[PDB]
Amino acid sequence: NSVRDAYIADSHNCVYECARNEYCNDLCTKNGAKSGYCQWVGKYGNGCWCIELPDNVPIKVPGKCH
Repeated sequence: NSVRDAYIADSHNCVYECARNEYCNDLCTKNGAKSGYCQWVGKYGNGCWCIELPDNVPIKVPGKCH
């Protein structure tokens, strides 16, 4: 569909590292997501994970952070 749970990414395919869960909830929600938190372990390791992020915003996809 038009929303998905995933690591939000910038225009360079790079995840957003995090030190706080609140940093991620803010980043995710200002970008349209329902909520978000900091993942200190996961598919791409440390980074913000968002819940229901709209598909006009990038998510980390296979490949390098360039």
